[PDB]
Amino acid sequence: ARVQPVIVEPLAAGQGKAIKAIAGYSISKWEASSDAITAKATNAMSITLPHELSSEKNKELKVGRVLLWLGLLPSVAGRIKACVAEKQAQAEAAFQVALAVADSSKEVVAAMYTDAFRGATLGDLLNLQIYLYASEAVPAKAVVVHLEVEHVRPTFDDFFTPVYR
Amino acid sequence: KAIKAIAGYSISKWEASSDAITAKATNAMSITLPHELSSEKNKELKVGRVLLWLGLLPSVAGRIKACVAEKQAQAEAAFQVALAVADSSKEVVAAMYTDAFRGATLGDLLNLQIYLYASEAVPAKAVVVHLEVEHVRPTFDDFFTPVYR
Amino acid sequence: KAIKAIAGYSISKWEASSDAITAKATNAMSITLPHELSSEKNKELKVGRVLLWLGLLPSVAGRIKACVAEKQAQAEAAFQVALAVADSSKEVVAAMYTDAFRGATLGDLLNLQIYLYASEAVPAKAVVVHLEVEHVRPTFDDFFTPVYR
Amino acid sequence: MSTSGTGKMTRAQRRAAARRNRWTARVQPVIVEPLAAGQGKAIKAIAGYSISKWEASSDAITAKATNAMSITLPHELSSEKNKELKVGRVLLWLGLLPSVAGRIKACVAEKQAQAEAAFQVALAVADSSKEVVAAMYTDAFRGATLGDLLNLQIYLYASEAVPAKAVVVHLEVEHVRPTFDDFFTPVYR
Amino acid sequence: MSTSGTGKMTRAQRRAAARRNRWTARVQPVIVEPLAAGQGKAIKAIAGYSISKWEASSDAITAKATNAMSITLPHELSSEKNKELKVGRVLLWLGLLPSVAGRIKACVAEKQAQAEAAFQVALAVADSSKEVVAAMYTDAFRGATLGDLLNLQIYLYASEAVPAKAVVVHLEVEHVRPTFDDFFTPVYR
Ligand SMILES: [Mg+2]
Ligand SMILES: [Mg+2]
Ligand SMILES: [Mg+2]
Repeated sequence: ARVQPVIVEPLAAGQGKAIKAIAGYSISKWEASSDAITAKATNAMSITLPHELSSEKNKELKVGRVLLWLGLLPSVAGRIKACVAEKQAQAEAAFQVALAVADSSKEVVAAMYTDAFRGATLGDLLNLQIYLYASEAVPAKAVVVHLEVEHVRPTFDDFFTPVYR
Repeated sequence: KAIKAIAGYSISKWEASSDAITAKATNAMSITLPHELSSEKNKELKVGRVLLWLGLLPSVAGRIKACVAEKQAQAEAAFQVALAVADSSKEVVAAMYTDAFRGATLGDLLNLQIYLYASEAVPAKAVVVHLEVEHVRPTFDDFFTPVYR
Repeated sequence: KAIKAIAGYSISKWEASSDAITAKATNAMSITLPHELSSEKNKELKVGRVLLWLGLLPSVAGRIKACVAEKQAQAEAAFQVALAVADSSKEVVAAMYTDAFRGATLGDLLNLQIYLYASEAVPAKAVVVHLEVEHVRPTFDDFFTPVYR
Repeated sequence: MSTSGTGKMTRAQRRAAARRNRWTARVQPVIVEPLAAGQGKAIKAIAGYSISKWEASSDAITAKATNAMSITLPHELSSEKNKELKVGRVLLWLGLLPSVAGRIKACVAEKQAQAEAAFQVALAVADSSKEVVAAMYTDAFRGATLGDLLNLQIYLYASEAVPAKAVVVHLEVEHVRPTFDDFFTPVYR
Repeated sequence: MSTSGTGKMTRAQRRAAARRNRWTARVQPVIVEPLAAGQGKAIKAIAGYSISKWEASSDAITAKATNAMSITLPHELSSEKNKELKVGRVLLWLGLLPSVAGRIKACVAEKQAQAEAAFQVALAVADSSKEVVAAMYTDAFRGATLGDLLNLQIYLYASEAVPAKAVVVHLEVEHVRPTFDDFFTPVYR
């Protein structure tokens, strides 16, 4: 097996890494803006689900792959880790058991919850939480977390509603 | 007895809370476009037929109306050029702007307010209004974002 | 000139008697679901398009309306987000929730009341309201129960 | 002619004869994709093999000391019929609090006489300093009374003394799938 | 026999029968070549698409603050006929002085209300700490009034306050090629 004279090509921020979505399963995302966090402590917000898909019609949907990355000001105070688990009794307890976790010391500050939630009611999420810890204390809105999720298309974008009932 | 959208066309809707108003007078409000589509990218998308209707408290004043037209210099005059209008006196409290805007920059509308008149003065968040708008679905719709940022 | 249901879809209807109410105010009522389908079994069934209409004494107060939405925090505000509404002033005293709920746990609705407003205060059992709802027909429908209990 | 050897007007060209020169084989370029958290890989178990996992809460560890804990299984597989069951490759990893004091490691070997000595001999070792906080006991323990394991503790060391329940640790273990999973129970008892 | 299994005199040999053992697939060796400055890659534009580039000199930036600058195009493409032109994938990178105070980053998003907020949302981000001081807005802005862009500033942050013209920044942008490039002008005016 003769060696392969290869060459790692340089990757520049935001390059490649295209992430195809699955069939029928449409992906929709958004974000919750951080609330001030103390030093080393870890807050948690119930799922900031968007009203767009609050209808019991679509709220009673299912999911699959679910991303989670974050945007922090350039003036990022040290480092922070983030994740999500089942309405964790103990706050920090979440980090002791999530499949993924975005970190600020990682080239790619994001977490991929690969199938770990596959087949769960779109509503089933609100009884979930997002946990974020910080090295040194810090303000709110100081960071934004991006819940990037995929699931399915319902029966509405499809059309408008009742002209004359 | 239902309704349908178009080919490769999404119908993005949402509402905007009313700001209290005076009686007989008619206010206006530039469009509270949804961030998700505020990207010059899709902000420069094509629209289709679109409609506006309005949910309002039951306990509400005299029958009033509302429409939408180009950034109208005269708030009241916007109702003389309005293509369709959501009347309260009518059994249909909504207006259908079919082919009226069919084919326009999703960011066009911005330079175009919405007009509302009232018989009796009335409170804020006293009534909402929804905008079911046809527009071509964009790209990302079905695929994640590069983790590499 | 009639109407039709859907494939393998049943339309279960029934009414709920009104509890007297005050004028201008609007009450609410979680859903009086039919026992026959209160079984978590079918209680976790799929719904279709659904409508509400209302029979009421002839001799009744000022024209009033009514709708239905998620367990609304604000009784009155439920009418701003209502998908369709049964108005008395209209020639059609009913609301069509076509594809509005199409596809939802038959037990979902439970966590979702119904709203009614009135011009003049009014008696109890003073008016009923029927709910014609599309939902997939379940199983047992056509076969007895094991005598062996 | 060769590369973009398309110009205008005439222009001859000649080379030279020798014993070649360039390398024998030729190049291939690539692009290492940037992977995010959890994208990794949770290799599927094998034939008729189940992967039973579960965690055990930590014990207040001290300065540079290292504790141990006879690991015990859950009631299900705690059947004499299943106790004498066989195991496959198995791994341990650990979830812990974000705010961590120093870096630390952990492994597993036969009910060690010396607790620290474990780290001098275990096949793999879940290191915190490493990107992969886990150890793979592939074939390391393949084949063994699904009870054998009991007598055989797990070892954990810490640079900075630390609290209990300060961290858990999961054990994804390959073992032959039982039979309960399927069929119900004899109505006639 | 197998590897160098060529010796002298007799010497029998036997093995054993079981369920194999070694991994299923086999190995491949490689050699990452060391690349120098600029060897990288300047991917060519696409079909009927031009890549117009140019830079903008910096503004005296402060402590940890981050400025912004409505970016404007050059007179050529500044035609109403070309203004309503479409764009493709586009990137920004930056050339700066060698003697640099601290490390810093920069991006671009719709005329942000909050200047710092930009970094919480942009698709890519030219980071100094990174080996690649640039961001790729592939399809990120594909399709858009070659004027739209105007209303949409660019953001830059610095760890250590700093002078103006302290650094430039180029913007290689894909956009449909115009028609001027070719034909001359109507002699008859
Ligand atoms: Mg009339
Ligand atoms: Mg034995
Ligand atoms: Mg334009």
